[PDB]
Amino acid sequence: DARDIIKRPVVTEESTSILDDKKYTFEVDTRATKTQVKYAVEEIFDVKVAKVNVMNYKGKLKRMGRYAGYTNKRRKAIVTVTADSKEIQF
Amino acid sequence: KECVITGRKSRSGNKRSHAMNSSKRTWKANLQKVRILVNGKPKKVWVSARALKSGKVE
Amino acid sequence: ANDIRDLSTTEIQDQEKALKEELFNLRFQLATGQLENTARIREVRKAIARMKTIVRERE
Amino acid sequence: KRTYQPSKRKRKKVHGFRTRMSTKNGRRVLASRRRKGRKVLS
Amino acid sequence: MHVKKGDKVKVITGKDKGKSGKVLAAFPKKDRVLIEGINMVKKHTKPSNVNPQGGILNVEAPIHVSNVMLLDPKTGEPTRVGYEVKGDKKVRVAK
RNA sequence: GAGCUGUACGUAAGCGUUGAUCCAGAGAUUUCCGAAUGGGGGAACCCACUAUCUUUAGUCGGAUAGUAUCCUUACGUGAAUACAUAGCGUGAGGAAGGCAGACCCAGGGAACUGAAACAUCUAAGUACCUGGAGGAAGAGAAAGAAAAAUCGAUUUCCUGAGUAGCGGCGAGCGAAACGGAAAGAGCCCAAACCAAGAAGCUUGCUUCUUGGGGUUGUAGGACACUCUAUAUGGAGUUACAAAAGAAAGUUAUAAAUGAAGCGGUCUGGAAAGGCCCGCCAAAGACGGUAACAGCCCGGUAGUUGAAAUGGCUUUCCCUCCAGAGUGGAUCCUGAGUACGGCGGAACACGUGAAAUUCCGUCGGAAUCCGGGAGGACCAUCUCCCAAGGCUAAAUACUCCCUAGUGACCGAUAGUGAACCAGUACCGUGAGGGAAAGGUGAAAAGCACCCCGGAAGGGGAGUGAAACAGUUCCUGAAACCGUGUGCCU
RNA sequence: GGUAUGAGUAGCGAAAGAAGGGUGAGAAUCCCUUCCACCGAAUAUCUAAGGUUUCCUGAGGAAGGCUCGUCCGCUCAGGGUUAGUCGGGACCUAAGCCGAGGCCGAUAGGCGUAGGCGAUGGACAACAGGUAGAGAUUCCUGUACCAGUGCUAAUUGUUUAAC
RNA sequence: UAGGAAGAGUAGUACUGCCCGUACCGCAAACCGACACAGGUAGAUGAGGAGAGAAUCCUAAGGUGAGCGAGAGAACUCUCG
Ligand SMILES: [Mg+2]
Ligand SMILES: [Mg+2]
Ligand SMILES: [Mg+2]
Ligand SMILES: [Mg+2]
Ligand SMILES: [Mg+2]
Ligand SMILES: [Mg+2]
Ligand SMILES: [Mg+2]
Ligand SMILES: [Mg+2]
Ligand SMILES: [Mg+2]
Ligand SMILES: [Mg+2]
Ligand SMILES: [Mg+2]
Ligand SMILES: [Mg+2]
Ligand SMILES: [Mg+2]
Ligand SMILES: [Mg+2]
Ligand SMILES: [Mg+2]
Ligand SMILES: [Mg+2]
Ligand SMILES: [Mg+2]
Ligand SMILES: [Mg+2]
Ligand SMILES: [Mg+2]
Ligand SMILES: [Mg+2]
Ligand SMILES: [Mg+2]
Ligand SMILES: [Mg+2]
Ligand SMILES: [Mg+2]
Ligand SMILES: [Mg+2]
Ligand SMILES: [Mg+2]
Ligand SMILES: [Mg+2]
Ligand SMILES: [Mg+2]
Ligand SMILES: [Mg+2]
Ligand SMILES: [Mg+2]
Ligand SMILES: [Mg+2]
Ligand SMILES: [Mg+2]
Ligand SMILES: [Mg+2]
Ligand SMILES: [Mg+2]
Ligand SMILES: [Mg+2]
Ligand SMILES: [Mg+2]
Ligand SMILES: [Mg+2]
Ligand SMILES: [Mg+2]
Repeated sequence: DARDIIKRPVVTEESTSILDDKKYTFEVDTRATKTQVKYAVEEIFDVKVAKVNVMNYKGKLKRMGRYAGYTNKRRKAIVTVTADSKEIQF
Repeated sequence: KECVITGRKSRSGNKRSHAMNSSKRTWKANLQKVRILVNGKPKKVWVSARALKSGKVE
Repeated sequence: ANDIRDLSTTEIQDQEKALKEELFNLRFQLATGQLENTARIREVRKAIARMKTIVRERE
Repeated sequence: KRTYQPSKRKRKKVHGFRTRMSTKNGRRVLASRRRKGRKVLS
Repeated sequence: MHVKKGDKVKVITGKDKGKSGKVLAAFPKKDRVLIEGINMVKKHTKPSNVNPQGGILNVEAPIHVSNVMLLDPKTGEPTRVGYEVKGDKKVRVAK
């Protein structure tokens, strides 16, 4: 499926700053290749993808009352659509 | 390293001095490499001299 | 659940797709902080599971 | 210069899971640490 | 539990024995019950919480279930509860 | 059958008598690593191939399935080499790894220690390693025990007995049978011989496969005759051949119902306690409830209950099945075996006068007119028939489950671990390895005011108590202070 | 396990600071300015290892910091790492390791052939600007290169056999 | 070369290019030394004057004032003239 591959959008000062530049930041399945992300985003949003950049974030160690543990490892994809392509909303 | 016919092989026991000091040793079987055909086809296998005594292939 | 069994396999398969599209939109709205009724998410997940259970029973 | 000059590779090659599994005595170690209930085998 | 929310119970132990009320809530995991106008506590509520004026709030506090007895509308007295089956589902019965 | 969305001190959004949450049975789903098995790898990662499908204008993508190795066994191909074998390929089956740090059997096998030293000996066939397992294992239907004249497979317990023995005759080691018990159960082959092939061609003789037959000692069988059976009966999956089913009952895995005091009064924060009256009891178990409850709650005795799955017991199905007598012409009755020498070991038994049992090595019988044993050995007598296999129960142990028990512990105890413990922490690693329980009945967890940046206080309030104030029952001693009666 | 004594004692870990201004409940110690001083084949700039979030921003000041603290590599929240071309893999092999069959061996295993794995070496295509709270040969701009792919167009070949 | 072969190259166009790492420290308060520890830590770059020089002294770029201070200016000790 395509909606298994794209988990959720990423809303931050950084992600929101590059929306105008037609770059959409998604949290994607940790197993998903940037090729799978390209074709998933095209299926879901009906856009035309120019490039996908991807980066792995390792889990962040957190403490809560003498119990310590790691947040989830994330895979973040930045999807640049074409000039002619329609925008994604958020 | 074992007789294919019988199962003769190394077994442990004692070497004893006069004065009866004991130390571990083995008794090896008198295994000889020979061509026989247990299976239809011939093959080089360990066989004890004792097993060869009397009737065998060779 | 019994209403799902009234449907054909192909019809159920179409309902799954519809629910997966819905679930994706919920997760998308949740992320952007626009959901409110957050209990819908669990409902839809269960529904999808229910669909796939019925279909596996058919075979 | 102290003992313990760390190397990620040397740590796993000498003490790692697959090295333990590669020998019978290595497997005894894993079995022993499972028996004691260690969080960390290897 | 022998009582449930809606039931008119008599309290048979504690500072409030003799007083009867209606069961506002049941906490069967704690085996406690909340009876209207029984076991009033003064909660010293900071203003931050729902109540933007705050103050000393006089509200009911849970009672242990074994400290109340069900009322039979016919007799109008406390009674032990037995269970009889009409046919479809079982119902509570006074004795 | 009314609440529910787990801890645990939340906020939010929701669900539920059109029966939720919850409990039990049965299904479905079950990422990656791990024997890990498509190849690789520094476990939880990387990289494929072959089909089929899908996507795109096509690369690029996606989905599903298959693809380890070995053994056994079919089949096909197939070298030196002519036949052929090896080899190679394909398809079936099967194995692999783990563990209850227990019990069991086997292979291998210490030392400290004891001997007041130490070498034989002991520790000890122990610890440990390795392999094999099974719910148990091992043993087991006499080539036995004996010699009260008889017993009748094995195992385990009591006894014999610290006896007989063994032993630098030291230290020590130490039986067995009889007797008494638990539990009991007996069987199948190999061989004569018969039939049917199959082959060798010894060319009508011989050895090979399948079936029948047949199982034992003053002998039994084959083989001759004879009587009855050919499912009449009998027996079974625990040996005695092996795979299937059903049905009924019963037990387990959820539950249901279930007697009797709101009794009066006293103290109290609260009554289950005191005093005074009742009552139930096949129910006075246990726990909870504001102090100690048969009658307040969950229950308890008793009596009911199962859609589903599993176990067990019966019955039926199904499956399988010859067993007495009479002779002794001949034939058969486990061979590199028994046994012996040499070297070791096991036997309580240390080579001894050393029987008995096993291993290596070499030598090597008899074979019914036969053979073994009775503690060197011979003779007599007695008892047995080895060199093939199977076999329940009485016995061992407990990672577990259910129900209980304790002149067992009660937080430095009891598990290392009452608490997120094999954690934290230490160590390259194997490995080592803690500390740490208690507010209250209920959060009623201290509104509000005051000093202070806060912390922390003082009031006020809650509460039975706050000198019970979120680590908060009690709160000893060391130790630290303030005050002062007597002294300096 | 707790708590003394030594004791307000030893120590406070190589070094140059100063004043003005600011912030703040509070300042030798935080921020800014100026002067002074120190390193400068380093005490500078990269980068491998190793560490693993320590990075940035906003709050904080119990504990940690040998003093202080408004500050911090500390506490709490949010954030932050972008590649056909850089380094590694979809390439190669060394030492070494594993190793189908195989050889050897009480068990376990040891050795070793084919074949594999294995960089510290071999091969291999991107540069300069810009931008900035936190990445940049990775983002953006410009200009490239490498390996492919389809789609147009001619061209040639289609069994002495282009390639 | 053995082999395999009807498709091959040339030009032009537009499109395609996966996984892992990338933060930050890195002669250091972030690595190895129990410590915000005078120790240890491979490699690239490493300016000027005078100089043979990467020596030396003073500086550049760049970095830094070192997580207790204020006085005092006895013995004594250390490190110096
Ligand atoms: Mg990347
Ligand atoms: Mg270390
Ligand atoms: Mg229901
Ligand atoms: Mg694999
Ligand atoms: Mg002694
Ligand atoms: Mg009752
Ligand atoms: Mg009173
Ligand atoms: Mg009390
Ligand atoms: Mg009590
Ligand atoms: Mg002997
Ligand atoms: Mg002996
Ligand atoms: Mg004899
Ligand atoms: Mg011999
Ligand atoms: Mg004899
Ligand atoms: Mg005798
Ligand atoms: Mg004797
Ligand atoms: Mg015999
Ligand atoms: Mg303890
Ligand atoms: Mg105590
Ligand atoms: Mg306290
Ligand atoms: Mg002093
Ligand atoms: Mg002094
Ligand atoms: Mg001093
Ligand atoms: Mg200092
Ligand atoms: Mg110099
Ligand atoms: Mg910082
Ligand atoms: Mg301080
Ligand atoms: Mg700060
Ligand atoms: Mg090599
Ligand atoms: Mg090689
Ligand atoms: Mg490689
Ligand atoms: Mg940076
Ligand atoms: Mg770009
Ligand atoms: Mg960087
Ligand atoms: Mg240092
Ligand atoms: Mg050096
Ligand atoms: Mg400068």
